[PDB]
Amino acid sequence: MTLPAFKAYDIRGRVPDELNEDLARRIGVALAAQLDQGPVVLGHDVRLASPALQEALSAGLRASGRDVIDIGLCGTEEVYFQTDYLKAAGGVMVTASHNPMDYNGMKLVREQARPISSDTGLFAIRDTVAADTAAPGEPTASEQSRTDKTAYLEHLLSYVDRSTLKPLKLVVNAGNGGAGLIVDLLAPHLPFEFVRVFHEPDGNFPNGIPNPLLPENRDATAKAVKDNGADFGIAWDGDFDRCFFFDHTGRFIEGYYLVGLLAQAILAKQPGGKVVHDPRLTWNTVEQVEEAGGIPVLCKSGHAFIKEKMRSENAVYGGEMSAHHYFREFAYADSGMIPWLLIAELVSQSGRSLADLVEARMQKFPCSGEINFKVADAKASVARVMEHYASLSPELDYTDGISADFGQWRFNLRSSNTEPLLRLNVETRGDAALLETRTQEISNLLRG
Ligand SMILES: O=P(O)(O)O[C@H]1O[C@H](CO)[C@@H](O)[C@H](O)[C@@H]1O
Ligand SMILES: [Mg+2]
Repeated sequence: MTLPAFKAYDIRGRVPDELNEDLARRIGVALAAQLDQGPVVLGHDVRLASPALQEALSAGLRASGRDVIDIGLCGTEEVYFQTDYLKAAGGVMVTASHNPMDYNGMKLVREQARPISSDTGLFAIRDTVAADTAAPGEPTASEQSRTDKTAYLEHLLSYVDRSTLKPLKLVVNAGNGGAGLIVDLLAPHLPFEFVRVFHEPDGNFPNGIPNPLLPENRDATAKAVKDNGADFGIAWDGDFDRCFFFDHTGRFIEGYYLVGLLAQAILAKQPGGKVVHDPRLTWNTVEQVEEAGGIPVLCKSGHAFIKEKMRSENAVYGGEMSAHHYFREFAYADSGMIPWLLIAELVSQSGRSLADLVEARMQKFPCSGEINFKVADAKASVARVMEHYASLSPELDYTDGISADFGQWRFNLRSSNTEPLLRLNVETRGDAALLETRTQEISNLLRG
């Protein structure tokens, strides 16, 4: 047995048996040993248990001679921004994301908010913690509280020309996570008319744990949009590093289409830039990026792959279909705030609704949505799919699972690196009927 809470990208488990204040304190001790010189930024989400896990992190860190910058209740992206902006040695965000009520977790970064993942420190942290039986030392460094968000808010606003913004009517749905705080601090500097839904942070989640992808949660933002004649609606996950868009009809916009949209928005800022994208769904992104004068860069999905690739390529923007958007100027980190500011600016400047901006693209490259299969034998199931399609001679690429291009349609089939699952994505060249028959044909094969 190894500590179950240590995953590929972060730490998450049930408190107290998979994650607790003792483990959190040991993690702080262990993280001090893994970072270069400098202070460590700490932050936490709205969960009731999160501050105590932060305080243990801080105690272990300061017992190890690390100055601690407590930035308080915040979104994950604030930890990334402050870690990089303040030139810290690293940062930890205590966040349970959309795990159950009795779960919590941490996301860890080193200098310039570079991810710490299982193969880049996180398992080395785990191994140290698992063998650490030492007595907790006492503090030999200080903790300072740094709640000023001015630098962060100014950074967010710098992505748009505020004189070109229109008084759009925007539904905002923090899901009782933490996004409402940042919306409200931005609001005085924006002309938008906000319709606030599930706005107050409440770690008891009276309206459900924040997760806009679940249909009942999706419909609350949809309803608010349609009922209020909003221009569009934005919903966030709890630590708001993910945002989700609803057009003026209340229709949720599948994340695939936000990648090409945001890339076109950004490439009008940065001519000729590179855009990193994942291989699950591609054709639209590639065409929208080239059409906007940029260069698309294919990259294995997963935030740490995306971020490393953006760095090596100097890519201005990176987008994943699963509602993750990374920005070079934002320390190559993801933000749940930059994207909607960019979209609001695009609608304001173009005179086009969010619906119109994506409508033709969704018709031209219709996609299945990511479809998950839990199966008895992932390898055997994947082979059953590949054998069935072999006689059609698809063009195959193994960048991230299997990508098979048949000409008028393609799919990607992946093993998740964060769950024991197979994940299917299918798209076609403007053919809804071929999309359905091929999705069902593949689905039946995987379920075989
Ligand atoms: O499909 P996987 O392996 O479970 O990866 C998912 O989690 C990553 C990190 O959040 C994301 O970066 C991925 O894009 C995806 O959301
Ligand atoms: Mg999140």
